[PDB]
Order: sequence, then structure tokens, then C-alpha cells
Amino acid sequence: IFTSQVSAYIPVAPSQGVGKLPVYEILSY
Amino acid sequence: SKFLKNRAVVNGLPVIKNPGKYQHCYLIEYEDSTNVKQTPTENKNKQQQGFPVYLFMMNPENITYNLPINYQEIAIPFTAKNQLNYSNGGNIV
Repeated sequence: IFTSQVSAYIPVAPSQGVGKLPVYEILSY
Repeated sequence: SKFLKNRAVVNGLPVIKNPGKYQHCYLIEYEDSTNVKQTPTENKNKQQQGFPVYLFMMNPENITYNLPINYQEIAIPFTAKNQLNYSNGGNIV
């Protein structure tokens, strides 16, 4: 004989920009 | 009952020749079942000498063989029959 045991269950059902920045230097190249 | 016996099965059985003398049964150690009396008189110091363990003084009047075959019952509800599952064969007594 083959016997089966099943344990089962039922789940419950259902701004423009930033303020301040450090000063930068810009160098045209 | 030689008028009701099935001749089909009887004719297929081997024919045995009657032996010379009144035979007596015995118990012999297994794996000694094919040796033949290596010596005239038992020497228990040695083994496999082909001598019976016990010699019957008188033959049995009848011998009974019993064999149960181990099947298992599964009782499933609301079924007209139980499930029979083969377990094993069993030993002859």
C-alpha cells in the first residue's frame, strides 16, 4: 500500500530648480 | 474416483517407478542434500559427509503443507469493494 498525507490550508483572500549650490568656474575650451 | 478424474491433467504428470525397498524419510543438513556418504560411518569431526541429521524410525502417516499469501486490505469509504494490495508470499509450514 502507498499512503498519502496532505497538509493544506486556505490563505486569506484580498519646483523649477534647486536653491543654492557652490560657486563654479566655467572655462571655454 | 477414476471415472471423474480429469484425464487431461493426469496424463501430463510424470510417471514414477516403484522403488526396491520400503523407503524411510530423514532430515539432512542443507547443502548436504547432494553429497553421498563419503565414509562408511559418520565422523563428526569432519563436515559435509552426507549423513542424515535424523532418521525416521517410521514414516509419517500424513504430511500437511500450509501456505498463507500476505495480501493487504485498504478500506476506502463509499466503495463497493476494498482495495487488495499484495504484500508478500509467505513461508510454507
